[PDB]
Amino acid sequence: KEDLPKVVVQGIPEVSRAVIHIDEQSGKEKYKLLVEGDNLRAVMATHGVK
Amino acid sequence: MLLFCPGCGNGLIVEEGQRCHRFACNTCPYVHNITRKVTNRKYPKLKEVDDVLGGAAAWENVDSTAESCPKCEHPRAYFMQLQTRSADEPMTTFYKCCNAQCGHRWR
Amino acid sequence: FSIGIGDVTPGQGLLKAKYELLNAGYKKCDEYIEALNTGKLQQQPGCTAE
Amino acid sequence: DDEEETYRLWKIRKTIMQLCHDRGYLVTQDELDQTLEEFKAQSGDKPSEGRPRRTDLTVLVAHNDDPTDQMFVFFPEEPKVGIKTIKVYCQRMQEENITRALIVVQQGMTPSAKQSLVDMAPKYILEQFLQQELLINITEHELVPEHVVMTKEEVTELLARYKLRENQLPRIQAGDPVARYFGIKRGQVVKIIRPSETAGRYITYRLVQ
Ligand SMILES: [Zn+2]
Ligand SMILES: [Zn+2]
Repeated sequence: KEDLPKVVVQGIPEVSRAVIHIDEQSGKEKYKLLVEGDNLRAVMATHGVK
Repeated sequence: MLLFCPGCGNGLIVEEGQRCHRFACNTCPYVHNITRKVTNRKYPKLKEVDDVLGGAAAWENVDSTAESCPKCEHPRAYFMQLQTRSADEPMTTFYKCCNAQCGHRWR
Repeated sequence: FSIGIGDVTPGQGLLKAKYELLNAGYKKCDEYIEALNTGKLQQQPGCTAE
Repeated sequence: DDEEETYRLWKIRKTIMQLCHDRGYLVTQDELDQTLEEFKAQSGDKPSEGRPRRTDLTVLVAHNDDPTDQMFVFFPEEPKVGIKTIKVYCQRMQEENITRALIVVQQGMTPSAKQSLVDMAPKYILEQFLQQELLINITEHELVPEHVVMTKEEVTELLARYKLRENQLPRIQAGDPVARYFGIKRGQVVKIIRPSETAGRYITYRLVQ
């Protein structure tokens, strides 16, 4: 009971916090991801990320 | 849930009995069999947030409006005033003029 | 080229505008305090209510 | 599953074939421009697709240098490639007379298997690539400049114009991701074209050591 809620079920363990930043460009508003992690390989390897 | 024995007030654990699992104490032979369901929930905190930010409406939580910037000289502005300088007695300005997404950032 | 006490004194209209702005700001701050303490206050995205 | 796995396989295959194209080996334009629908037509499900035997590639021969020289690509099914699979691939390449092989691991490799792959045979050159890194092409990245392998005469004329030696050139580790991407041997010099802020390009050189 103590160690079960602290198990990973989806995502990268090195990733701690990720936020969705937006850009107010007049041409088009685009969305980027600001991740407070230390695993760039996993970030660039995930699906849906350029 | 933490349960205690009436005999000595020690902690009760769960142990498999000859006919049914029961609460037992490690010091006294006092036991208590289980008849029906006994549950103990915790209800952890759910991440109800969505983490959306960067909106121009929320970004324009600034004072300076309708000023004259030294770059394009347009009303819109976003000023920051800093006083954390003892070697430089005057204060410090940081202007952010952005309506057509110019991105002006200087001192 | 000299500076005197009269070079930094405020004007009548300046004092009137200052009084009006202080009153308006105090009223808006009281409204925000009452909205947060009693009822629901519009939470800015990316931060808490306080 | 059955949706992300096939996409990962298709993207890894595309990255591997682009890597082989960058090294100057025979690849057709059809394999260059291969959409996900073509891979689905090849295999649209995970059980229908075979990682160890269906995804293998052997048409890689140097169209510029030699059709006899041949490269092989392996996709082991197990996450941790054991030394048994390594020896099987080694004997297969011995029977097929192929001295250049690449392996795409899934999750890792045993230390004994790593040491063996390091010193299995001086004539057989085998490279290792994690499937996680192969999900994106390093060359297509905007931060990574363009790297071109130089020949012996080019390095010679460079050292003649600059009046330098090989050890005086800037170094770059053999374990560099770009070095493994191009499969550069120790002692070669590669030219790098850094994109400047202006329209010009900065030309530099690095010795693989
Ligand atoms: Zn007791
Ligand atoms: Zn302006």
